[PDB]
Amino acid sequence: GRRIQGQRRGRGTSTFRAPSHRYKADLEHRKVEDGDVIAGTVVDIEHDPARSAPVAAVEFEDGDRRLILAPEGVGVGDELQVGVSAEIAPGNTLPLAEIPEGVPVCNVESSPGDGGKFARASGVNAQLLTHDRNVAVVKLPSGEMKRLDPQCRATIGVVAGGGRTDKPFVKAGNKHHKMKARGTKWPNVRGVAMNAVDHPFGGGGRQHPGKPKSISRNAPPGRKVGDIASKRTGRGG
Amino acid sequence: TGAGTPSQGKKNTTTHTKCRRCGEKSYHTKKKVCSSCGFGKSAKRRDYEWQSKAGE
Amino acid sequence: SGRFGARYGRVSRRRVAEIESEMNEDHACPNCGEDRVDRQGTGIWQCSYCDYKFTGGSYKPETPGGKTVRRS
RNA sequence: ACGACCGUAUAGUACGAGAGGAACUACGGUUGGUGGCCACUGGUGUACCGGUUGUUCGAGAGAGCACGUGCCGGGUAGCCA
RNA sequence: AGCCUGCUUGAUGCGGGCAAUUGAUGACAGAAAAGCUACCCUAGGGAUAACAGAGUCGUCACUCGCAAGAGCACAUAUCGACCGAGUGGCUUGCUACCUCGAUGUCGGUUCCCUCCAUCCUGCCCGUGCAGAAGCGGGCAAGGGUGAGGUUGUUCGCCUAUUA
RNA sequence: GUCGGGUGAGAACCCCGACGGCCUAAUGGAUAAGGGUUCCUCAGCACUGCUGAUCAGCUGAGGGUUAGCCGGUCCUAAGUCAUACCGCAACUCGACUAUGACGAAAUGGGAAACGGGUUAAUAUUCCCGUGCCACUAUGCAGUGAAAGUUGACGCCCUGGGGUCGAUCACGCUGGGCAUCGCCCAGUCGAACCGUCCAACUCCGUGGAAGCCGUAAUGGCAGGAAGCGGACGAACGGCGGCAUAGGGAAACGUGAUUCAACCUGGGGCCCAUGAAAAGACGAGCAUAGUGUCCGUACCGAGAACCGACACAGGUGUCCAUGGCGGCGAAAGCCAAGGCCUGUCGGGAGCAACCAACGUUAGGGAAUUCGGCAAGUUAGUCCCGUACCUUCGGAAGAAGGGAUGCCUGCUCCGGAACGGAGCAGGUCGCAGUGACUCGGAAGCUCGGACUGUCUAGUAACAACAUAGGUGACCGCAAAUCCGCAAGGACUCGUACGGUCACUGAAUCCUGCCCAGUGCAGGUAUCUGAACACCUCGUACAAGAGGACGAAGGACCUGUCAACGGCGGGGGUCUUAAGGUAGCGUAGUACCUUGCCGCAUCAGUAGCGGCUUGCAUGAAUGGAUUAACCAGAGCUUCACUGUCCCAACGUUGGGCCCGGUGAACUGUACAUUCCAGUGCGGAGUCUGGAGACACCCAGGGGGAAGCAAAGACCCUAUGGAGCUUUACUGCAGGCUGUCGCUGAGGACUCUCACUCCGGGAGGAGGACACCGAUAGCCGGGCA
RNA sequence: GUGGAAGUCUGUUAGAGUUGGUGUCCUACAAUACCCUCUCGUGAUCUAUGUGUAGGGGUGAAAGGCCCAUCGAGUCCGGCA
Ligand SMILES: CC(=O)NC[C@H]1CN(c2ccc(N3CCOCC3)c(F)c2)C(=O)O1
Ligand SMILES: [Cl-]
Ligand SMILES: [Cl-]
Ligand SMILES: [Cl-]
Ligand SMILES: [K+]
Ligand SMILES: [Mg+2]
Ligand SMILES: [Mg+2]
Ligand SMILES: [Mg+2]
Ligand SMILES: [Mg+2]
Ligand SMILES: [Mg+2]
Ligand SMILES: [Mg+2]
Ligand SMILES: [Mg+2]
Ligand SMILES: [Mg+2]
Ligand SMILES: [Mg+2]
Ligand SMILES: [Mg+2]
Ligand SMILES: [Mg+2]
Ligand SMILES: [Mg+2]
Ligand SMILES: [Mg+2]
Ligand SMILES: [Mg+2]
Ligand SMILES: [Mg+2]
Ligand SMILES: [Mg+2]
Ligand SMILES: [Mg+2]
Ligand SMILES: [Mg+2]
Ligand SMILES: [Mg+2]
Ligand SMILES: [Mg+2]
Ligand SMILES: [Mg+2]
Ligand SMILES: [Mg+2]
Ligand SMILES: [Mg+2]
Ligand SMILES: [Mg+2]
Ligand SMILES: [Mg+2]
Ligand SMILES: [Mg+2]
Ligand SMILES: [Mg+2]
Ligand SMILES: [Mg+2]
Ligand SMILES: [Mg+2]
Ligand SMILES: [Mg+2]
Ligand SMILES: [Mg+2]
Ligand SMILES: [Mg+2]
Ligand SMILES: [Mg+2]
Ligand SMILES: [Mg+2]
Ligand SMILES: [Mg+2]
Ligand SMILES: [Mg+2]
Ligand SMILES: [Mg+2]
Ligand SMILES: [Mg+2]
Ligand code: NA
Ligand code: NA
Ligand code: NA
Ligand code: NA
Ligand code: NA
Ligand code: NA
Ligand code: NA
Ligand code: NA
Ligand code: NA
Ligand code: NA
Ligand code: NA
Ligand code: NA
Ligand code: NA
Ligand code: NA
Ligand code: NA
Ligand code: NA
Ligand SMILES: [Sr+2]
Ligand SMILES: [Sr+2]
Ligand SMILES: [Sr+2]
Ligand SMILES: [Sr+2]
Ligand SMILES: [Sr+2]
Ligand SMILES: [Sr+2]
Ligand SMILES: [Sr+2]
Ligand SMILES: [Sr+2]
Ligand SMILES: [Sr+2]
Ligand SMILES: [Sr+2]
Ligand SMILES: [Sr+2]
Ligand SMILES: [Sr+2]
Ligand SMILES: [Sr+2]
Ligand SMILES: [Sr+2]
Ligand SMILES: [Sr+2]
Ligand SMILES: [Sr+2]
Ligand SMILES: [Sr+2]
Ligand SMILES: [Sr+2]
Ligand SMILES: [Sr+2]
Ligand SMILES: [Sr+2]
Ligand SMILES: [Sr+2]
Ligand SMILES: [Sr+2]
Ligand SMILES: [Sr+2]
Ligand SMILES: [Sr+2]
Ligand SMILES: [Sr+2]
Ligand SMILES: [Sr+2]
Ligand SMILES: [Sr+2]
Ligand SMILES: [Sr+2]
Ligand SMILES: [Sr+2]
Ligand SMILES: [Sr+2]
Ligand SMILES: [Sr+2]
Ligand SMILES: [Sr+2]
Ligand SMILES: [Sr+2]
Ligand SMILES: [Sr+2]
Ligand SMILES: [Sr+2]
Ligand SMILES: [Sr+2]
Ligand SMILES: [Sr+2]
Ligand SMILES: [Sr+2]
Ligand SMILES: [Sr+2]
Ligand SMILES: [Sr+2]
Ligand SMILES: [Sr+2]
Ligand SMILES: [Sr+2]
Ligand SMILES: [Sr+2]
Ligand SMILES: [Sr+2]
Ligand SMILES: [Sr+2]
Ligand SMILES: [Sr+2]
Ligand SMILES: [Sr+2]
Repeated sequence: GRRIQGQRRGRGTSTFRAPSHRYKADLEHRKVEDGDVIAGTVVDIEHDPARSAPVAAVEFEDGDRRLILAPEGVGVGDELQVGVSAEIAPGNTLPLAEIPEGVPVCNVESSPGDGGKFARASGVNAQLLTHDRNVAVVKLPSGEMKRLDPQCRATIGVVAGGGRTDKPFVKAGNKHHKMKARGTKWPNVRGVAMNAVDHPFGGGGRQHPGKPKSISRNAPPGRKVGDIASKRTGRGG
Repeated sequence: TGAGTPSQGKKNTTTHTKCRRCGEKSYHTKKKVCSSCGFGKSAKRRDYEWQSKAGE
Repeated sequence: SGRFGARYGRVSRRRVAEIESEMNEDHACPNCGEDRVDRQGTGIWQCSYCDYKFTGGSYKPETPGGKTVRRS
C-alpha cells in the first residue's frame, strides 16, 4: 500500500511543521548564580502565538529583557522575583523546597535547571502536596502524583488564559485559524473514508473498519491506528 | 481547467540555462545544478554507464 | 450570537452569548476599584481608567482556580 | 384519390302483447385522406407609416446607435392555414 | 543381515555405500500454495458465451380429426374434455454453424413496404333468427384501426371518445 | 466598409481625403515574466502571410539602447549552498551543530531629480535650466555621540485635514452653429528651498459634585469646560523657483464633492498580523569623486506558452473622462486606438442547417421529466401564512403607485443631494429601451458556509463545529532515518497524538461466547547462553535442570470488530431487538390494502405494516435555516404539443483566387429470389439497364474510425485483501559483550541524562553491538 | 434612535467557478474550445512571485485525485535482442 498520514508526519515536511519562524520565546526560568537577589519589572503583556495564552515581558535588574510564562494575575508594573529567597507571591519563581505545601504551581521543571516542563498550558496548575529533604510530591494537571527533586524550580499560581476551552469553535473557520498556528495538518479525513491502499480501515462497499480498532502496542508504524493498546473502550461499566 | 493547452499558457518561468562549465542549456538556475554535467553537484563530471549499450 | 443568524444551533450560540456577555461586562480593576476593565486579546485585560494591563482568564479577568491562589 | 360516420324523409312505420323498433331509396352535413387556391377570415410581413425610452450630433428640424427592428401600435404585396 | 569404503599412516568416534522392508504424495506416472478487481492491463479466440442471424420446435401461437359432455329435450345455435394429426416461426428453451484486427442495447420516435390467423367497413350463411341488439361461421387485406392517466417500460391496468 | 485620388508593370484589401462604422477595465496608456532585434531607415517580393500585395513581425543591406539621484548593485524573508564536524563499504549521499555565503529587477526594506527641448529610432540617461544625495579633501563651528527614535507592519467600521479629476458660477482667449442662444476647447507653470499646522501627547491656569464632548464609543476632584503654552502632518496651503518653461491667444477667480497623500477615534482574535541593512539623533562653506551591469521593441484575437500570424492560457497599475443610474451595472458618447477577431464577387438569395424575431384559437394535450423557451422583474406605499433553534421564514403571498410640464414645501451649510405637495397634461404602454424574482405547497437527503473525480460524476460522497473513545508526565505517546540524527516542539494534559460519529433537540437498550486490545496468573506450556548427565582422550550429538515475553487459564472492555434467531407455555452461539422508525434511497412477494388527488395516477402524500432482509455514535428518531442535490402537486405563462407558417442574420447554390484530409485487393448500372461458412453489387436463374454531369436527404456497401474494453482461454501482468504459501522490517522479551566494587541487596569508577560551572539524578541498569523466543499483510 | 456584527443576503465590480442546454464544435479556433443559462464573490476567499516536499516516495477537506497532454505506482536511458 502507501504510507499512511501518520507516517508522512515524521518526515517533518513543511505541511506538518510548526510555524517556528513565527514563534516568540522559549519561556524558560532564568538561570540565577544563587542568592535569589534577581528581581525584575513586568514591562508588558503579550500574546503567545504558540500557546494561545498571554505571556509577560520582564525587565530584570541586571539588564536582561526576557518573556515569561505568566500566571493569572500578573500586570504591568508588578515586581517578580526568581531565587531561593524570592517572596511567596503569584508570579514568583523558586525551588519546590521553598514553596509552602498546598500552593498552586505552574511551569514545573522535570529536573533542576531544565527551565520548566510541566503545567504550562492555559489556566492549568500543579499542586504541591508533600515536602521532604529528598522528594517533593506534586500533583500534575492530569491528576498524577509526580515525585520531583525538591530542587526543581517552579512558579507560584496557575497559568493565565484559563477557560479557553469553555467556548466552542462554532465554525470550521475558527478551528482553521488556530490550526494555522500549530504544527498540525488539518482538516482530518477519516481512515474509513479512504481507499484500502491508503489506510488499514480503507476500502469496503460501505464505510466500516476492517478489523477491530484496538491495535497492539507492538504493531509497526503504518499499522498502529485506531485505538492504540486500549485498556478498555466505550463508556459502559 | 484542462491539463493540456490551457495549462501551457502559465509557463514563463526560467529554470534550465546555459551552463558555465559544459555549455549546455541544462544549468537549472533555481537548483544551481547542471542536469547535464553535474556542475554545482559534483567536482567530477556527470557520467553514467547506462548512457550507452551495455557492451559498448 | 445574533450575528450567527439561524446557523450553528442553540448550545453553540447560547454559550457564546453567556460567555461573551460575562466577557464584556465592566470589570472591577484589581489596581484601582473602577469597573473599567476591557479585554485586549486572549487572556489580556486593561483598565481604561488607570491603564493597568494584566493577565487573567481567556474570557473573564478572573478564573475560579485563579481566585484560589490568593487563599492558600 | 378516395375511406368512414352522423342526421332527416322513409317511420314511431314493417315486426311485436307490450316494451321496444328496422330496411330499400332520396337527401343534408361531419370526419380522415388527397390535389389546388388566397376574393373572404387568420398568421407573417427586420417594405412601409406612426408613437415613445436612453444617448450622441448645441436647441429646433432631421438623424445614428441600443443585434443584426431599442421597445410599442398598425400593416400593402407575396408566402401561407 | 552381511559386506565394501572415508584424501600419507595406525587407533577410536562419527560418516559415505551395495540389497531390502516400513513412512505419502486420492490432482492417485507424485509442486510445498487463498481470494478481489466495475481502477484495471496484454496476448489471442467466433477454438467459447451475451445482441442479432441460422438450425430445431419441447415451449409458444394457430389449425385440423374424433366428439365424451352440457346446452330445460336436443354433440355439432353456442361451449366443448380426452386422445390423435398438423401449420407457423411472434415467445421461450436448445445448439454453437456465422461474426470477437467491433454486426452499437431496450423502449420510444420518425418514415417506407409488406403478411392474414380480419378488430371495423362491403357481401354472405346459421341461430336457442319476431323486431331491435346480439352470438357463431364464410368470402375478403381497398381503406381505416385514433386521444389520453401511472410506468423507461414492451406488456398491461385504467378513462373518455369510436365504425 | 464605400466614393474619389496617390504610387506602381500590376492595386478590393499599400498610402491620402471624404463619408460610414468598430473598441471604453479595453481593441486605449505604462509595464512584469518570457521572447531576442521582432525596434528605425533604405531597397525588394523567390520564401512566410487563410485570396492579392507595390504592404509587412517576410528577404537583403545599413543604423539604433548614452544615467551619482530609474532598476540592478546593498539588506534581510521562507529557505538554499559551501567549509568544518559526524555518519556511510563509499560518494556527486545524509540529519544536527558552528562559520561563511546565497536568497526579493512589476510587488518586501532602501541616500538623492524635476521641468522643458531634441532624434528616423534613446532619453528622470543626451542638451538647456534648476535642484538634490553620499563619500572624501580643505576651512570655520563642535565635544557632544549613545540612550532613544525610525526603518516596522493584521482584519472590520469611521471622523477630520486635503490635491488631481469632475461639476457649478462669473470673466477673459479661440472654435462651432446659424430661426432660437446655444455648444465645445483653453484659461498653464515642477522638483526643490522657505514657511504655515490640524490630530495625538504633554504643561500652566482654572475649579466642574453634573457638566464637557462624539458619526459612535466616551471624559473628569487621581482635576471636566474655558484660557494660555510646549511638542507636532500632507505627494496639502502659501512665497520663492519664474522678465524659467510652455501657449496662436487668454495666459481666471470663487465654490462643492473630494482618488492620492496626511492624521485620528472605535471594534475583533482559542488567529496577534517579518527581519535586517540603513536613517535620524548629529552644524555650515568651498572643492573633488560617484566606477560597474540593465536601458531598443512586443507585452498579445500576429513579437510570451500552447508544433501556427491558435476564438485557449498569461501577473501588475491606470477603479475619478461625459450622460445615465445605487453602481467600477446596461445602453450611448469623448480622449486614444482601429476597419487585421484580415479572401473576395453574384443570385429576392430555392431545399437544408446554425443563431434568432413574430405567430390565431387551445394552453403541457408534448416529454422519462415543462428539457427548450417563456412568465415575473427596478423603486415607493399598503400588506404578509404554516413552521421556528425566536435569528429566521420574508422580497412569503396579495394589492396599489410610477412620465412630462408649471408653481412650491420640508430636511441639510450646501450639492449639479434627498423626501414630499398643488395644478396642468400626452400615449395602447411612464423601471416605456436598457437594466430588471415567476410564485406557492408536500416528501427524501445532507445541519449550515466550505471540498472533489485538471479532461463524461458537484451529489446524498469528503470536510466541518459538536459528541465520544484510545495512548502519553515529556529521558513521554505518535512518527521519519541504514546511521549520524530528525518532525511533533520557541509545544507540556485547558496539551497533542490515534481513531470513530458528524450542528441543534429527545435519546443512545441487551450481549464479553468467538475475534481484538488490556490486566492478572497457583499450575501447565515456553528459546538460546551458562549449568548438570551420557557420549567423544576433544568435537559432533542425545538428555536433564532452570524458565522471559507469549500461549493455556482467569478477569476487564462494545461510542472494540460485531451480534440481537428457530422452536415451545428452551436450542445454536453470548444475548434474542428495548425507545423509535417502517412497503423505507432498506419490502422479494408489489402496481401490498385503505384514503387523498385526476375523466383516468405501477407516480406522489397520509394511514395500516407480520420489517424477503429496520433500529440506536456500524448511531436511532426528529428537525428551523441552507441547497445549480432526488421525487410529487397547484397558480401563472408559453409554438413543448395540436400544426405548422412567414420573416431576420450567417452559410448553403453560381463566379475569381487559394487549396487539404479521411479512404482505395480488384472489378463494379443494379433489382428480385435462390445458393453459399446458415447476413451476396461480383455465384445461379430471371428481371431491369444508352453515356456523362448538378443538387439532395443518408437505405445498403454486415460503410469509415480503434488487432472487442463484454465473455472465455494463457502453468500472462499489475493494484488490492486475508486466520493462503513463504519470507522480511518493526515491537516486546531472555541471554552475551560494554561491565566495575561489596533469588534477593548495597555501592561507584565506566556509561546516560539535567546543570554555565560547581555539582545533581541515575547506574552496572539503560543506550549501543550480537543472538534467541513471541507478535508481525506494516512490507516483498 | 445610535451602532454596524456576519465562513449573512443581492450583485457578469474585479475576481473565482461551472448546473442545464445532453445547444455550437467534434480532420475543431482549441489533443478539453464557443455561446446562453447557472454558482461563489470579507473569507476554510481569490491571486502573483519566491520557496519546500520526489517515485513504493510526495501531496491529497479522500475522487485512487494530483506530482509538466503521462498515474491502481511519473519520466528518461539502461538491464534488453
Ligand atoms: C459494438 C459491438 O460490440 N460490435 C460488435 C458486435 C457485437 N454486437 C453486440 C453484442 C451484444 C450486445 N448486448 C445487447 C444487450 O444485452 C447485453 C449484450 C449488443 F448490443 C451488441 C454487435 O452488434 O456487433
Ligand atoms: Cl484544538
Ligand atoms: Cl529596469
Ligand atoms: Cl473621532
Ligand atoms: K463480434
Ligand atoms: Mg519556553
Ligand atoms: Mg500549517
Ligand atoms: Mg473527519
Ligand atoms: Mg472512496
Ligand atoms: Mg493496507
Ligand atoms: Mg458515516
Ligand atoms: Mg460506519
Ligand atoms: Mg520405518
Ligand atoms: Mg495422473
Ligand atoms: Mg492411467
Ligand atoms: Mg485485450
Ligand atoms: Mg463456433
Ligand atoms: Mg381467410
Ligand atoms: Mg394494402
Ligand atoms: Mg517600405
Ligand atoms: Mg520610445
Ligand atoms: Mg490572427
Ligand atoms: Mg398562438
Ligand atoms: Mg404521451
Ligand atoms: Mg428550465
Ligand atoms: Mg432649510
Ligand atoms: Mg421515496
Ligand atoms: Mg451539504
Ligand atoms: Mg470530470
Ligand atoms: Mg454543486
Ligand atoms: Mg457524510
Ligand atoms: Mg474537541
Ligand atoms: Mg469530532
Ligand atoms: Mg474531538
Ligand atoms: Mg406508499
Ligand atoms: Mg453501420
Ligand atoms: Mg484485440
Ligand atoms: Mg472484466
Ligand atoms: Mg498477479
Ligand atoms: Mg544533551
Ligand atoms: Mg502482498
Ligand atoms: Mg506558490
Ligand atoms: Mg472507488
Ligand atoms: Na411446424
Ligand atoms: Na382490408
Ligand atoms: Na399508457
Ligand atoms: Na487582406
Ligand atoms: Na511645503
Ligand atoms: Na458617473
Ligand atoms: Na458562501
Ligand atoms: Na465477546
Ligand atoms: Na443491525
Ligand atoms: Na453547494
Ligand atoms: Na419558433
Ligand atoms: Na447511405
Ligand atoms: Na492493476
Ligand atoms: Na439596538
Ligand atoms: Na457553463
Ligand atoms: Na514508482
Ligand atoms: Sr524548553
Ligand atoms: Sr534550555
Ligand atoms: Sr473498510
Ligand atoms: Sr453500556
Ligand atoms: Sr507563471
Ligand atoms: Sr551541491
Ligand atoms: Sr560516472
Ligand atoms: Sr332514420
Ligand atoms: Sr315507445
Ligand atoms: Sr440596428
Ligand atoms: Sr420590458
Ligand atoms: Sr472467502
Ligand atoms: Sr463500482
Ligand atoms: Sr450458459
Ligand atoms: Sr387468404
Ligand atoms: Sr363486418
Ligand atoms: Sr421486445
Ligand atoms: Sr406488468
Ligand atoms: Sr510578382
Ligand atoms: Sr515595423
Ligand atoms: Sr544578495
Ligand atoms: Sr522595491
Ligand atoms: Sr487587505
Ligand atoms: Sr473629507
Ligand atoms: Sr522604453
Ligand atoms: Sr503595452
Ligand atoms: Sr488574450
Ligand atoms: Sr479555457
Ligand atoms: Sr475617437
Ligand atoms: Sr491578407
Ligand atoms: Sr409586426
Ligand atoms: Sr406534463
Ligand atoms: Sr402527460
Ligand atoms: Sr407587485
Ligand atoms: Sr477543481
Ligand atoms: Sr445530534
Ligand atoms: Sr473478549
Ligand atoms: Sr419491536
Ligand atoms: Sr440524522
Ligand atoms: Sr450531403
Ligand atoms: Sr458571503
Ligand atoms: Sr452573490
Ligand atoms: Sr449532461
Ligand atoms: Sr439556447
Ligand atoms: Sr469535445
Ligand atoms: Sr461591501
Ligand atoms: Sr530495451
